[PDB]
Amino acid sequence: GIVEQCCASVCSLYQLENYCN
Amino acid sequence: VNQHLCGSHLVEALYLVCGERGFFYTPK
Ligand SMILES: [Cu+2]
Repeated sequence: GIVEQCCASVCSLYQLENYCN
Repeated sequence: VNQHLCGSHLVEALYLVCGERGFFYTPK
């Protein structure tokens, strides 16, 4: 998931919006 | 820009992006 991809790879702030309530 | 975010730095970015809306931090 994103916790994994942001750290092991890279992620965008736009991908991070998926995790907002 | 793309981000390299591990540990507490990811939670910081989630807080920035979501602010008032809140967010779930759900690793595996
Ligand atoms: Cu650090």
